Amino acid sequence: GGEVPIGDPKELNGMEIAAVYLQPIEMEPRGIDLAASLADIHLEADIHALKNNPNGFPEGFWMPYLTIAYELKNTDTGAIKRGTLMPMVADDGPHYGANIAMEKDKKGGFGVGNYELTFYISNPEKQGFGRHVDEETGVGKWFEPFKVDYKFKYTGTPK
Amino acid sequence: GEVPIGDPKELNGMEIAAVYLQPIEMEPRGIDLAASLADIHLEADIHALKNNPNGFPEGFWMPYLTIAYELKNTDTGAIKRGTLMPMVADDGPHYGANIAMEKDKKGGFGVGNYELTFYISNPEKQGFGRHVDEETGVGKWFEPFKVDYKFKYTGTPK
Ligand SMILES: [Cu+2]
Ligand SMILES: [Cu+2]
Repeated sequence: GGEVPIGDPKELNGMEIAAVYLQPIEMEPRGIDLAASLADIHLEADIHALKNNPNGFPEGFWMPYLTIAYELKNTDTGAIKRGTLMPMVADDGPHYGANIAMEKDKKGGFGVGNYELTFYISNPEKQGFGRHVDEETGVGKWFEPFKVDYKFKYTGTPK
Repeated sequence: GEVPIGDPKELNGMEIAAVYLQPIEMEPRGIDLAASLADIHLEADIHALKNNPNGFPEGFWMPYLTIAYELKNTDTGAIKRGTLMPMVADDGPHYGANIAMEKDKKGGFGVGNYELTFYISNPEKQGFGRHVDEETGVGKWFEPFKVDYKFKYTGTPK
């Protein structure tokens, strides 16, 4: 396989937010995500700090402890599935990801076609990650929860 | 600013350094010791080295670590333990905790010679995953470990 971009990256809320997919990945620990042989893609959100990030993250750093829900809709068939992307690390660094059955899903029409993808992103405080707020070392308030949308044509597992 | 604690350690693909500074105010409230009750903010500064074996780019903050500390005054014999919590300041993410020194009601945590230990477990304990396929996979995570520092605490810098 290879790494396929999904729509255009957004710059929002002090972050660059891109979506990509690749071949299904084998992940440890076993059992917390869909096994590679049962999936058709690995969906990733690639989210890093912009310059002048208002929450203290240096430019280029991965944004950790985000809650990222996704909804994937085939607009041709109407099929919809949702889940949460989980934090993990690959050889090129940390990301948020999930293995997803597409052609292999028999409970809907998740075959080749036109898709709408939405990420629903909540800030790190939802997971109990802290921020300094004192004058001397403090940072700005976190963004409120938000959505980003992408449209893309799915043409099959990277093969 | 920040006072260095002993000398940094390089292990398991990470640079592990300790510093302290004046107490800070953290949100959300009710988790970190309140600034007025504390004498220092202790930080563990943990970043990837070159060729990190778990795929983290050089210089990246190492996230999802579980970290406890033990602080021992070697002059008095006083020892306290706690947990460092992940948070972000104006100089980026770290693991930190406000700590009562002079203001600790138990006594024995004043100006003096100290030993500081961190007990660190890997991100998989908090459910963080790793790719293990041939193309994009990375090696196994470190077993829980400790690292030790010696320093002189010269009093609260607040
Ligand atoms: Cu992944
Ligand atoms: Cu802190």
